[PDB]
Amino acid sequence: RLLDELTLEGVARYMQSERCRRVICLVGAGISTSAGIPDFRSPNLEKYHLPYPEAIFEISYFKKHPEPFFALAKELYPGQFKPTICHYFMRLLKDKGLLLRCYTQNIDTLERIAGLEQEDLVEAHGTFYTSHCVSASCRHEYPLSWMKEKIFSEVTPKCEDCQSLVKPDIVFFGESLPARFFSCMQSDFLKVDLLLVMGTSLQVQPFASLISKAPLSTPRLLINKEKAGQSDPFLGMDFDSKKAYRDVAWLGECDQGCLALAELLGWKKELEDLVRREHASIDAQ
Amino acid sequence: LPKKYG
Ligand SMILES: NC(=O)c1ccc[n+]([C@@H]2O[C@H](COP(=O)([O-])OP(=O)(O)OC[C@H]3O[C@@H](n4cnc5c(N)ncnc54)[C@H](O)[C@@H]3O)[C@@H](O)[C@H]2O)c1
Ligand SMILES: *C(=O)CC(C)(C)SCCCCCCCCCCCC
Ligand SMILES: [Zn+2]
Repeated sequence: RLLDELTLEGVARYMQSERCRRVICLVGAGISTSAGIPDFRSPNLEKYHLPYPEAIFEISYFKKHPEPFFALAKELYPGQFKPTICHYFMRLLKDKGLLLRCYTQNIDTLERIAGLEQEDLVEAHGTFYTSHCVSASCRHEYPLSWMKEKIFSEVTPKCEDCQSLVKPDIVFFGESLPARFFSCMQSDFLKVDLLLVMGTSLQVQPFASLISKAPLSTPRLLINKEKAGQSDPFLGMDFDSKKAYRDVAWLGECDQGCLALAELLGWKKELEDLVRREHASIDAQ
Repeated sequence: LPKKYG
C-alpha cells in the first residue's frame, strides 16, 4: 500500500514522496460555503411555489418556468466573489505542478477566480461564467455582467439577437453533462497518484462515480464535514474496515482541513500569504 | 450523454 499510515500525516508524507506527481481534486458545494454560497445538505425555497421543491433545479421545469430559478439566483448572488482557503490550496497545487485536474460540481466560478485555468478544470455541472441563448439556430453567448444585470433587474434574460431565453451554462438535473467531463475522465485517471475529495456528499451522479475510476492503489483523502462515499448497507470509500488500506477521512471544515494539510507540507505561510494577498486585491478592485 | 441525477 502506498500510504505509511491512514492519517493526514501519512497523506502529507506521501505527497512529498517521489511517487506523488499527479493529484486530482474532486470538489463540491462544501468548499464554497465559507465563501457565502450555501450547499444543499446543511440545515429557503418556499416563495417560489413549485410543484415539488427539487423542480427548481430540474430542466423539465426550468424549460416550462425559468422565472423561479432566476429569482433564486438573485437572492443568492454574492456581494463579492472571494475564493476560500480551500480554493487557494488548489491554486498552490497548480503552482507547484501537482494539479492534474480539478473536477468541480460547483457553478460559482470561484476556482477560476482563485487562478485555476480552463485547462485545469472540469466544471462537471457547467458554470455561471458564460450563458447562451437557448435557440439552437442562435446560441449567442453572454458574459456574467450581462446575466447579473438581468437577474438583478428582475427581468428574465432574453437574447438581443432573437429574443429567446438566455440560460447560464449550468447543467440542470436531467441534463447531459458536457462532453469534456467524459473525455477528461477517460484519460485523467490512468495515472493519478492522489484523489483529494473535498466538500461533496458524493450523491450526485455521474460525478460521484469519479472516485471509482482511479487505480486501486491510488490513495484517496476526503476532507469533509461528514464521512461520504462509503457503500450503503442497503443499496466505494473504505476508511474503517479491516481491509482499509488507502482511504483517509478528515472530518471538519474544508478550510481547516486544507490549512492542516498545508502546515504538514510546509506551505502554511505560503497559503496564508496567498489568501490574504488575493482577498486584499479583490477588496481593492 | 449521461444525465445529471441524484
Ligand atoms: N457553490 C455552488 O456552485 C453550489 C452550491 C450548492 C449546490 N451546488 C451543487 O448542487 C448539487 C447538489 O448540492 P448538495 O449541496 O446537495 O451536494 P454536495 O455534494 O455539493 O454536498 C456538499 C457537501 O459538503 C459538505 N460541507 C458543507 N459545508 C462544508 C464545509 N465548510 N466544510 C466541509 N464540508 C462541508 C456537506 O456536508 C456535504 O457533504 C451539487 O452538484 C453541488 O455541487 C453548487
Ligand atoms: C447541479 O448540481 C447544479 C445546479 C442545477 C444545482 S445549480 C445550484 C446552485 C444554483 C443557484 C446559484 C446562485 C447564484 C450563483 C451566482 C454565481 C455567479 C458566478
Ligand atoms: Zn438568440
